[PDB]
Amino acid sequence: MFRNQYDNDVTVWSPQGRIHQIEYAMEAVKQGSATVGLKSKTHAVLVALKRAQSELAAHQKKILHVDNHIGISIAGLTADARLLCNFMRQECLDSRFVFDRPLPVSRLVSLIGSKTQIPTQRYGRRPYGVGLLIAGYDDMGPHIFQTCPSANYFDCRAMSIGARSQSARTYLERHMSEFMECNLNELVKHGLRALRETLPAEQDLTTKNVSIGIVGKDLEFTIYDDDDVSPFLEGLEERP
Amino acid sequence: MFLTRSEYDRGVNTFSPEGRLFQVEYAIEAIKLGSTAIGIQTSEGVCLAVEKRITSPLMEPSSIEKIVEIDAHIGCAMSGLIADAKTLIDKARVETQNHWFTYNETMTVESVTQAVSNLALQRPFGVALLFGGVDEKGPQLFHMDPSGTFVQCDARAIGSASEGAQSSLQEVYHKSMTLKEAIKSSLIILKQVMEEKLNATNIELATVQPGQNFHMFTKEELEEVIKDI
Amino acid sequence: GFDRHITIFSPEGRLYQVEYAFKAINQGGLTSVAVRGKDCAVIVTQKKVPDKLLDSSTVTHLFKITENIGCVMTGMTADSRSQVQRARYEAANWKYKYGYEIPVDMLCKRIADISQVYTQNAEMRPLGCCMILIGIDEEQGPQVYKCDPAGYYCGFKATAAGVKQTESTSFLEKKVKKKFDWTFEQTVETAITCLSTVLSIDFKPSEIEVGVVTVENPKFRILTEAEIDAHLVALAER
Amino acid sequence: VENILKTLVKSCRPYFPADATAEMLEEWRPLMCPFDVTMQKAITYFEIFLPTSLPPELHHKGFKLWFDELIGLWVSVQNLPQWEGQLVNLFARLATDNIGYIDWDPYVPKIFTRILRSLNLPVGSSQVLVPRFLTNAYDIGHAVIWITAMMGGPSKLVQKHLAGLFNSITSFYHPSNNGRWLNKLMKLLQRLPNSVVRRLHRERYKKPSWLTPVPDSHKLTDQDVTDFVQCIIQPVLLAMFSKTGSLEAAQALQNLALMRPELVIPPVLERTYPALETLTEPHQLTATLSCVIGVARSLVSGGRWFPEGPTHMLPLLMRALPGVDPNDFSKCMITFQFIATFSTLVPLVDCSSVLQERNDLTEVERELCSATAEFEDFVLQFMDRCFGLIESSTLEQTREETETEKMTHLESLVELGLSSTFSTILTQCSKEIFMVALQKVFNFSTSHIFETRVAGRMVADMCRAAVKCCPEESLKLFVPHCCSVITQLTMNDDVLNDEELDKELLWNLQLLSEITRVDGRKLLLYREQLVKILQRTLHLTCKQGYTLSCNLLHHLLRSTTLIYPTEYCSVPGGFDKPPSEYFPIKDWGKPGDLWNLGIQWHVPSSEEVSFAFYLLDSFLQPELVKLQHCGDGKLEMSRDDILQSLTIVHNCILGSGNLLPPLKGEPVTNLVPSMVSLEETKLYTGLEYDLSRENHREVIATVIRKLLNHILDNSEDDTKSLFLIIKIIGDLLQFQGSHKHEFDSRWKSFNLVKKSMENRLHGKKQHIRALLIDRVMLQHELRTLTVEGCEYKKIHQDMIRDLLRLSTSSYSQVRNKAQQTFFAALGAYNFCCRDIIP
Amino acid sequence: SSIGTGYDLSASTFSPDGRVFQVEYAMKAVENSSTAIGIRCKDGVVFGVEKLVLSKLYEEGSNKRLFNVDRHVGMAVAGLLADARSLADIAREEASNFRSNFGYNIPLKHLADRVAMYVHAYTLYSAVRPFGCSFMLGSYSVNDGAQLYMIDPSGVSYGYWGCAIGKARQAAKTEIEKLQMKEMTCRDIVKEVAKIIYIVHDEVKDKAFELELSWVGELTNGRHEIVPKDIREEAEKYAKESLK
Amino acid sequence: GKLVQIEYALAAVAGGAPSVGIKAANGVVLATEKKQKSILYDERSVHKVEPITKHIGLVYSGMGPDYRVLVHRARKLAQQYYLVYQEPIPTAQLVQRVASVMQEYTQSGGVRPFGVSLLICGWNEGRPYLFQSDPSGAYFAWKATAMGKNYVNGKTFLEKRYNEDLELEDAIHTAILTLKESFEGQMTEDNIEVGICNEAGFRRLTPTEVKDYLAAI
Repeated sequence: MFRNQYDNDVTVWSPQGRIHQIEYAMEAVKQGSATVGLKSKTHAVLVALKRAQSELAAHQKKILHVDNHIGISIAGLTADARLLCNFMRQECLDSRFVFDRPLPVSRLVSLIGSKTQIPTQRYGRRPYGVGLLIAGYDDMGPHIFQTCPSANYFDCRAMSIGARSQSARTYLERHMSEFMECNLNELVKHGLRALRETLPAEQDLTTKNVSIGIVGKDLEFTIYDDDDVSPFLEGLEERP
Repeated sequence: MFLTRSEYDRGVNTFSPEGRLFQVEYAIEAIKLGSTAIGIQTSEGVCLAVEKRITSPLMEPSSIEKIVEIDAHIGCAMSGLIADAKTLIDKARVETQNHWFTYNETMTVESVTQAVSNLALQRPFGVALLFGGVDEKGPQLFHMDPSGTFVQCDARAIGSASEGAQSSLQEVYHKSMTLKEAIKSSLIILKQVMEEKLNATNIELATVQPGQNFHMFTKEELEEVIKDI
Repeated sequence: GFDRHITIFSPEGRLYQVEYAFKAINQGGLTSVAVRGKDCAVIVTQKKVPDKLLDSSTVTHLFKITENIGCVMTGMTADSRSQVQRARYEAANWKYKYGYEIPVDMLCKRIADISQVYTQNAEMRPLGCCMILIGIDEEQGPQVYKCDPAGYYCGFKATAAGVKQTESTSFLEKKVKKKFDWTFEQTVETAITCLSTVLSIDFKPSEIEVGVVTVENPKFRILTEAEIDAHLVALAER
Repeated sequence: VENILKTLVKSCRPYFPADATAEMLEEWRPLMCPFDVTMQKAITYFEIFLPTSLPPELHHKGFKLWFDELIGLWVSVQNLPQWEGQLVNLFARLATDNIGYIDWDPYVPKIFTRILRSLNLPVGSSQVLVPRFLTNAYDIGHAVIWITAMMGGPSKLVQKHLAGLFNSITSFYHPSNNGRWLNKLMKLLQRLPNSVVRRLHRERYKKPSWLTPVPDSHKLTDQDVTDFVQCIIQPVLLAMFSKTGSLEAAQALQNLALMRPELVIPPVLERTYPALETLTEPHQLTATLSCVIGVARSLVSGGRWFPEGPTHMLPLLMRALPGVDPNDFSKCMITFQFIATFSTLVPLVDCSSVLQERNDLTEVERELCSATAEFEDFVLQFMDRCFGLIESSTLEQTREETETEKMTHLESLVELGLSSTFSTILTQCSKEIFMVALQKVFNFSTSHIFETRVAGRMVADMCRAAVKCCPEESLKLFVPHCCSVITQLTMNDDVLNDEELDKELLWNLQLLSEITRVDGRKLLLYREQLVKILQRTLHLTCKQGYTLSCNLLHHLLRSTTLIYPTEYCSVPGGFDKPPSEYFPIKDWGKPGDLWNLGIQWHVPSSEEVSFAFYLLDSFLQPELVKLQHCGDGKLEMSRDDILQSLTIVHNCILGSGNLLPPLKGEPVTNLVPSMVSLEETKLYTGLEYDLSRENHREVIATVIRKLLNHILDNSEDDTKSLFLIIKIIGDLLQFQGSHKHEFDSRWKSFNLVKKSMENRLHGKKQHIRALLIDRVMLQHELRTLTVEGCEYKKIHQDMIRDLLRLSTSSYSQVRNKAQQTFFAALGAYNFCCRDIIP
Repeated sequence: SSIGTGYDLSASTFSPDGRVFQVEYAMKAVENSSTAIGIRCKDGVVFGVEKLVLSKLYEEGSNKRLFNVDRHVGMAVAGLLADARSLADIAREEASNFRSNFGYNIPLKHLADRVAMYVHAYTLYSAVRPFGCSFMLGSYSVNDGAQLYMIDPSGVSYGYWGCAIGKARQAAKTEIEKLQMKEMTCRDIVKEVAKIIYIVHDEVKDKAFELELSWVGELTNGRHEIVPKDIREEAEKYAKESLK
Repeated sequence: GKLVQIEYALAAVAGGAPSVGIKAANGVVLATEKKQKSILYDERSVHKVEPITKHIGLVYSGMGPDYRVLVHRARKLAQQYYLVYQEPIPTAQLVQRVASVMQEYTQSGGVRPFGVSLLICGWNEGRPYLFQSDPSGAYFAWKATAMGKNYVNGKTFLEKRYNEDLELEDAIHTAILTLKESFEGQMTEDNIEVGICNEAGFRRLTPTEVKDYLAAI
């Protein structure tokens, strides 16, 4: 009834000066499970809510190792995600090989931006319908980088993506002052509470559905699955 | 069931405004039409079973194989026509042998299903696979959806009525389950969904254990099994 | 319906996309005039600038393909610059291969071949620009050549491209109906008169850009504002 | 044959005897062996012959005998034989005649479900395709007739089942669900409102007749019609946006709006207002615009059922002004239709005094009085947009080798709609509105030269529409400019020899030629100037330039001689009055008034015809005698000179067809033996032929015969002059002041517009004054065109002899053209065939 | 009103009016963006834009609409940021190649031409869409004065004494016209630029913005740089005081 | 259907200017109208007639840019043959290859067919030759034809006026007659382009001799 001529393909500009396909792909990342990334002065964390098709099903792997000093949390399409992960892993490996050096996060997100932008301008290649939270420690300091199918990228004290990210964004922007001077455990706790902000009241954070990915100056990027997250989870106060 | 259709569907590489890829989601919906199969993961080992659906007596039963061997320590099951799967199967075999050649070590089931999903990307590809094998971690079961996503499952069913079997699997399954108890359980599920008397010709069963390699139960072994239940 | 959206034949056999490109040339909104003389050839065109901030110097529709060849472009500016660039490339390639400067006719021919490729191939839209070229050929003296988007290239005693090309051509035909073998000043006066009449503007010298070539000085030259004003004031007192 | 036999049987059917029915049954009833094909024979004979129309006293002699048996067969059979379609067609005819005398209650579900099966819609998760072995053969028109006939009555189950059907199938009407079924569904959607409205017209506004009246109990009620429209409207609103095009939807909305406007207009306007504004949903624009064309008259009519009424009219019109653009042909055409259709319905003039009026004005009336001021801005904007379309309509000949010299089909259509629309706006426009538009078009055409092929053609059509609206002042503006400029431009006199003819002259000549076709009496003021210009410019030696001058001559003669209705306004004598005593907003809509139609006819004045004859003697006869000299051994002249003279005389014939009497000759004696007399109809036709003068047609006939012989002997090569000679021979043979192709085009356009704007429901010839005038003029065209068998007349024989000689000529093109003219000549005269065959 | 033919769909297509609609649509997309200003001065050129802060969560100096395409030249962008970044990469690579071949810094009026040719190239083929970013490029050299060139999506390049792009480019243009940039030096011009980017901004229309400046000139030895914080604070304060 | 484009291309050819060919006993003539839109257009600059080789020349009716493309290809093909065989290309062989490229273009999708028909003439083996290669890729051999506007009319005029044995001068005359039929008027050396193929080799008739031939009528 309201079929739109100009959303058929990405190469098509609308008369309103918008790419409906890009907007829609950016709409897609919200389909995924919520994930939270935040940083202290010397630490950066990625807190994600993994979800399963069934109880027997183990859970999806939202958090991934790009390198020792960089990690990501995926939202949106997992295929597009795995492509990006392979590209980024190869780039970081190339940098270590050539320069004997860890890759800068700003540089990596820039490369991701170029790679993502390419499909937007080409007919028949759909955009990467994936949104990532890129977290790592470098010489400058800890960083949190958001990327979207639009191929735009940002730098954030903290950010949440996926379904119901907005409540977590509100808690995070409320307590962003506190996060900076926070120690590691407190920063993790803040991230966990923010992730809880997205959850429905029926759901409660558990060992299984929670995954914590954390990096530091003296600490490589790690991922904590079910038992490894339990100490961080136990301290968290009960929800209102 | 009247015609339900939207403008945004039928596009292969177009995001809907909700963000969904409906064309491929529908394609996944068709891929699930295949024959029903069940896989049970236990400490003792992995039990895979599937319905044969032979047309005629003249057909050689061994000729149609709905369970295959990727490696000695690996078994795999597929739903739908074997031909779509054959490419993935060949890739899995050749990849595990690349791993053996290069590293003199046995490829993990997680790595194998990962590499197959890496093929699947590099169409919807119209096959659902249920990899089951033993590894250094232990017996494991990985379900690879026709989407290409792969996850570990304590138990899983694929095919025409995977969901209905899955609900039964939820009730029966427990961690203490033995491979023998799982086999008797899995046969019960296939009996219900098939709604036909189980016999050696209409199913194929296979198992993997730490002690032994992939072993497909011979006709005599299957006869001893179904007779027990 | 699939015949106008790409370069393919109409039932009557006509290329609607090419007609639309000819329209786009007028959509550009500027007029150019060229005229030939016994000893020279000239180009005139308006360079009215809308914005005060925009530099008058950088904006010009006259370009140098080679030292002895000058051109003027009309229509879409970007397409004009691309065409100019390709002409420069072809001229240098010609010089490198054949050891002598390309003649204007061969250059126009090459460019028309290129435009032909776009009109023939559906993927590429026709380049919506029209080029007029002036140069001195040793055998034939001054020459003027004009290539449309379609690929037709023809020599002209005088010609016009732009929104008022039709009225300009009527004026030039009336002028050349008499023999009127024009020297340099006469060619310049003729060109400026055609443009001033057809646009009804009565230009100031800054308004227009003028380029010429001469048998005495084959080097393509862009007249400065002062020489242009000298020619215009000589015209006004006449 | 078979269709004619069936129509004859149906036409003779109602007068069959009362006793005829019983004997009809016994004759064919043995044939009803269901397994045998004689069943099909029987049912076909029954459907064709059995009278369904009888007065009620003898219904027992009529349909009571066979209705029960046939219905029992129809219901008992569940598979689909071929005869079942015929049977339901019979039942439908019976039901539509016998509205209330048949209960129809037991069989409503079975009928409706069988219709649904006829739709063959897919259903179910399996969605298994039907075998297709059985074709239902349920014509949707006949099913609709059955439904509307069984509609109404004390029992309302019919309405309930219709609503249940439409609600059941709403999903398929959705655009995203388009399929094969959609065509049949659109057919149903189009048919059913027409069924209901025709039933209502028969119920209420039909005159009494021999046919039985609809029983007052079973007559349709306001609640029943309201239930029907509420049942159907959502499907229609969905089908508006269907991929097919929504012509069916537009017609359905028209039919529904006649009866329930307050229901139907608001939703479509709620859709249409966004679609004008939106940039991303362009299909909505054309669909909604079309539907609004459908519902225009019910909208403007008002009537306090839909009180808002024409309040929406002018905003939609202003929004439609952007719609016209070069880019979109479909949008451009439908926007012309929108601007025109509402314009014709709506007399437009700024009714400022009405708001100032103290009383007698409804609130909506005052709102319209406020709106009417914007009409001047609207028309000026429309003219700006159209001039822009012309600026984007230029030919721009690209090929160096040649010029196109032709008009494409599409670019002719936009010219047609543009000129028609502009003429409608202007005749609807008031005096000052016309004056501003006149000055605008004059400034446009005068200031900017236009290449003649398409752009200049459109501008000249525009100026012609203006002059047609107000000839005296408009010609006072136009004619001196063109005459002075052309005489100033051609003063050198070497332009005559020049083939080029530089373009300003050619443009101005085209402009003059198009302006000239107007009421002759206004033209007669500009006599000496026009003829001086003609005498100068016929003889320009260029294929264009003498052709345009000849077209000017042709339009001049046709205007002076021909009879046509000049006014073509919605209100008779509308807007002539300066004072505000005339109340425009009252005039909106208001169709009908054929008795007070009051046509103003141009009739050839004595001065007009005298001037035409004088001019023809001035121009044709010198060229004619020049031809005669060329035919004799004298005045050896070029192919070009022969062509120019031929073009002159051909155009002079086509212009002067009415004046010059038909050719006469001695009848060929050996035609046939006929005891009864054979005669040719003589129709006065307002001709008043003057026989005192010598027949120009006759002298032209003898000379052109000689010249045909001369060129065939001496210059076979000159093909173009021979094309002209073929045209001239054909015109001289049959042309009597009218063109068959013009007549057919006018008839088709009238049929289309009458269907589009038809008020089927009430008034019973309730139609717009313009199409009424058009139909009268078409009646005149039919009268002058149609001619009975005429004497073979050995002059006409010799003309046919020349034509068959040219049909047997060397060159294929002249063979074909002469073959066409020869064919028409053979059709013309009775018993001409017997002579020419040997 | 709206056109449903399909001429406007593909860039490799002409409208019967003679207009390519895709590029005009891209120019409208450029118009629907935060304003960016570049003003030349006799010493050098200054670039000023309004970097709209979408959320306070975003840290600072992010979504940078200022780019250094080379050491001596810097870009200020508008429109779609991803496309602008692609263009920046193109310009960087072009400058790298020119330096590698010809052994000196690429001149303005050449870099702009090549980048324009890339842009224009994207216009006239069916597959690829036009770029959505218009941008300003400016550099200063001793041999050649302060240069500012603006590039639109259509592929046209023109030098500007002052230029502005975005939603309020017209208002910025009239304010810049109410100025004398030719004589004025870069440091005072910075104050002026802050004034214009402040006045054009609609606090109600756009919630809040972080002002980014950049300039290049004789004072910087012909190297584009991100404006010492003292000068930037002084300019923002001056602009707000002028605003009150 | 791809054939539809072929039909439309033939229509575009039919819109083209008149071109005429006659095959005399000792020579072949190729003639065409080159009517100039305006006096401003300079006739000397461009020739519709062009030679592929010394012994071959051709003329076109239809789209000039397509003609330039095809003549370039033909010249390269003839030179390729001359390199291989060190003898001049036969007229039929050249026509075949030119047809090959026309057929290749129309067969290829995403590209329109050529909008021109070519009349190819040459003298080889002490013999005249004439061919017409259409947009479809078909080539035929005629004694005489016309192309462009009124091509059927020209063909029938040729049919009536033709003789099996005629001299080069008489064929020149009948060609010019044939064009004089179609031409608007005021035919002159500038407006008309002529070429002949003979034992001497293909040559474009200069304006002086063309004026002589016109004066003969």
